Amino acid sequence: ATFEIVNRCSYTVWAAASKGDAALDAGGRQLNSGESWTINVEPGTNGGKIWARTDCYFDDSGSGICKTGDCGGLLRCKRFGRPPTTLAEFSLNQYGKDYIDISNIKGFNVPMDFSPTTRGCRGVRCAADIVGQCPAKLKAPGGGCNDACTVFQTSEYCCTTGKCGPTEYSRFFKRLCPDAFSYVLDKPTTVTCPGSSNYRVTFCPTA
Repeated sequence: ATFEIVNRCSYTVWAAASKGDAALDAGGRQLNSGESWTINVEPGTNGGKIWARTDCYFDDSGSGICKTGDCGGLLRCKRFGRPPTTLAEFSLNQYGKDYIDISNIKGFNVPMDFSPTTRGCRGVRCAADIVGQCPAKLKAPGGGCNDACTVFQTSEYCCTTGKCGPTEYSRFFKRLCPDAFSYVLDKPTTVTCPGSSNYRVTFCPTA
């Protein structure tokens, strides 16, 4: 499957792509404002994620730091990033279908659109000003808006018993972005696409 990753933000982002225990394609790349990066994701990939990282510094070996979404200090991510991270999530070729979603379960840093470039399904978007409106206790100093689990580490926010309800914090994310997951047991906003669809992830689709 092909993913085109487009940075429409006025600022540089460092895109990342991983399935948690391995990079997808190169795993990461700098995207200046307007740049597009095309990657190839193996069919059958389960639990892949794409996200943006902000305010990164990397040396020549590809080692450094980002203020959001850092994946163990690497330019080319092999593992998932540090919250807060708006997440494009996908599982491909699962019994003939692709499944895609956007999630705020790990917080929000950059607005995102996640759409097929092939026919058969619709895209999803979270493009509200979540950082600007972020509740005081969820604000991340390095930028972004943390989820409540990351901040408070309770069974209720993290849903660690498999039983939890919505919270004042999850409802904030859900109000601003109804089409993204706001907590673990949120009513699913997953979109079903034909197996082997292709996609575009656009950072700052509006702004």
